[PDB]
Amino acid sequence: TQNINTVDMGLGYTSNTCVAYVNRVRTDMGVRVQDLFRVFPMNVYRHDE
Amino acid sequence: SLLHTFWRLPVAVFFEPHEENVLRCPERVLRRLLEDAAVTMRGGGWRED
Amino acid sequence: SLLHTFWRLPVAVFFEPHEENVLRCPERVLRRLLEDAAV
Repeated sequence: TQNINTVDMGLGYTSNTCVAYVNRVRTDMGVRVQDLFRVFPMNVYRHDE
Repeated sequence: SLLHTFWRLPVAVFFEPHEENVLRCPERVLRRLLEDAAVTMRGGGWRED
Repeated sequence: SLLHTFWRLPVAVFFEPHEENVLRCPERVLRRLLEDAAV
């Protein structure tokens, strides 16, 4: 192991980042709607038919 | 936490099969209703004519 | 008329449709089938 210790050396935000490039998408940008039955697997109706 | 409805198992009192669980028959009424049918289906109507 | 079963206390079931179902018509369907077998 190696215990390292970092202490900040700046009042303002000394390190900037930006969303710059985009390669692909993991999702499909699709419209296949999720089902309410799996996210609530206990609720049913009263009458069995 | 109010009166909601869920999926309970349908409780129904049944009977698992055995070797000596008998279905009793009414003798003096149903066998005597079968008597006239048994004596009237012997004579004639053999499906060979 | 009523049958004689061995296990005197009746059993709760899982109600598997994988097994055989158990004579599940109520008294309305029994009386209606009595009328249909009659007429």
